[PDB]
Amino acid sequence: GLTEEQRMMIRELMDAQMKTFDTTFSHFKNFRLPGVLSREEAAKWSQVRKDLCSLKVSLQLRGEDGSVWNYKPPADSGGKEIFSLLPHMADMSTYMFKGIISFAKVISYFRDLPIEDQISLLKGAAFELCQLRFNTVFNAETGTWECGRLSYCLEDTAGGFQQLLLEPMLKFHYMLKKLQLHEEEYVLMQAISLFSPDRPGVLQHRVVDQLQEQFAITLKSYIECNRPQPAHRFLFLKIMAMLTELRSINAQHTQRLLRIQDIHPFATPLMQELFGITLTERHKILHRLLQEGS
Amino acid sequence: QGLTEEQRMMIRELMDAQMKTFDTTFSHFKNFRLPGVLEAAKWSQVRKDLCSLKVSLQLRGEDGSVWNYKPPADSGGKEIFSLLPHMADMSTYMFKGIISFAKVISYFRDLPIEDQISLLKGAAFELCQLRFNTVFNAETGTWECGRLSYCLEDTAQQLLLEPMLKFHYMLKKLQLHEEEYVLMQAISLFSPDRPGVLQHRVVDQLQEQFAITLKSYIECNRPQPAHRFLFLKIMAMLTELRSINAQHTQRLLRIQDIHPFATPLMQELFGITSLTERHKILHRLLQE
Ligand SMILES: O=S(=O)(c1ccc(F)cc1)C1(c2ccc(C(O)(C(F)(F)F)C(F)(F)F)cc2)CCCC1
Repeated sequence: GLTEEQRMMIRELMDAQMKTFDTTFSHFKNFRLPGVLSREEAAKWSQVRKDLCSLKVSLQLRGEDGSVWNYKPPADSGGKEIFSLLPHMADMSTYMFKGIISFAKVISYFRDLPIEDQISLLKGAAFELCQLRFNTVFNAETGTWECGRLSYCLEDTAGGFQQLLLEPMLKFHYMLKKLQLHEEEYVLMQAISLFSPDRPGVLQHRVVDQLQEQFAITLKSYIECNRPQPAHRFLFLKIMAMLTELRSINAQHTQRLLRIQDIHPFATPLMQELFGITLTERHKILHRLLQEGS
Repeated sequence: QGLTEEQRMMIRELMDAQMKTFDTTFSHFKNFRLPGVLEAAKWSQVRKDLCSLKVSLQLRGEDGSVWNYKPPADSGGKEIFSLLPHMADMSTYMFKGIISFAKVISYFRDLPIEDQISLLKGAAFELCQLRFNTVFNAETGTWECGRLSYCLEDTAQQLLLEPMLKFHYMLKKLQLHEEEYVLMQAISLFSPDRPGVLQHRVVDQLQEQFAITLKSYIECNRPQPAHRFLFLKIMAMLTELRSINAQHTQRLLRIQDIHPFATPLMQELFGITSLTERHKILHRLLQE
């Protein structure tokens, strides 16, 4: 079956996932909520509306007491209203990014890298590890991310179905969920994406590339030992292609975030560091979180 | 894994091409036809042509329901053709997957369009059989195609007479890995001697490379000397597959003659009534 070194690798990543992924979102508190009650620059606004409306969600908050608060966003009719969920979205993103930083911090193979390379791997993979973790709480039947007492529900349109799948970020979630991956497979995907030698500012290419290869081999070997079903043929290569697709979604998402941020600033200071909104000097929060213990 | 990095990348490209284009669970095979619920020498040969490849059909609904179809026992008549429209839809679905497979390969993509057509015309049936072998259950004599199953008619060991059936039992017995099946598909796809091929030298060179990669994969990844002649056994299976292919084309053409059933894509692949002009659907599918 799997080697002892492989069984230890899976155990360590799994232990790190459980210690740093709060799946019930119990500690997600003090977040902002939406309120109770030219030429050429108009083309920027045209793209920003396309960027936002495709990612449109309604928010549900179930109280411990049994009560339910529901927020339905406004339909697109002008400016300012389209940005109502952004402060909340930035807060959820920030809480998720902090969990991802903690995940990387507990892993010995990441801990033993120079601080600058820790910053560069985190900068390069944060969104990717966030999407992987969010996929585990995605309900593909209801088009809803189920975050404990918080729920994010995809806004139903006249297009589909077919219209929602036109958004690569949404299609990724349905395509990844269809694979019915195990916790071990998701965690090995996070490890693969985290240890990418080709991220900007990475100096220790060889060490990172060698760590990535062993996570990839461990994944292939895990699949071979646990997936004999004819449903799971080529599962390893499907996962690898999904990771390649996630890297592409990531590049598109960064450019999309900058466009929204350019006309409507919303990004938190941690988000501005990870996304490059204006190495140890330009990433103060990251450096501090990395110096702190877990 | 004692292969060249090139050889390792050649396998990776074929494996990638296979995962992208082989719907192993047949989940996208939908909207197919089903048998309804309701000169003399030509008809004599056609009866012999169909009777041997007789199958029952099983369809398992997601709800748990089972629909089963048993074919008629000759007697007439046009009833011997009851499963052809379904079969034409299944082959057409398989053929589209084979075209997509070939399209993702750099070695194939880099060849002139006319040669892409000629290779696809020559190898389509062969690559389909190779993929069907992977879903073949030699114990139950059934091709397990997701929610569909094609079960061989127990008439009445006598199946071994039909070369198309003997092929599936013999190939299955070799217990090949995915990598070996995909290298088999490449060897068959890149056949230089196919009718209408121009670049014989280039195609021959590519085939030899795939064969050497297959040979090397076997030496390095299989317990030697138990698998001493596995490469040669695979090469004999391919030779037998080529003769099965020539026979199957003649068989399909005889059936078509007296009972037209082939879809437009099948008509182009098999030569049923300027290489781009005589293969319009294929050209479109390769240009997409
Ligand atoms: O390849 S199979 O395992 C296959 C399986 C399901 C399936 F639906 C189409 C193909 C199988 C077979 C191959 C070709 C043909 C036909 O080509 C022929 F009748 F014209 F010869 C056609 F498809 F036209 F009917 C019929 C049956 C079935 C049994 C022998 C091999």
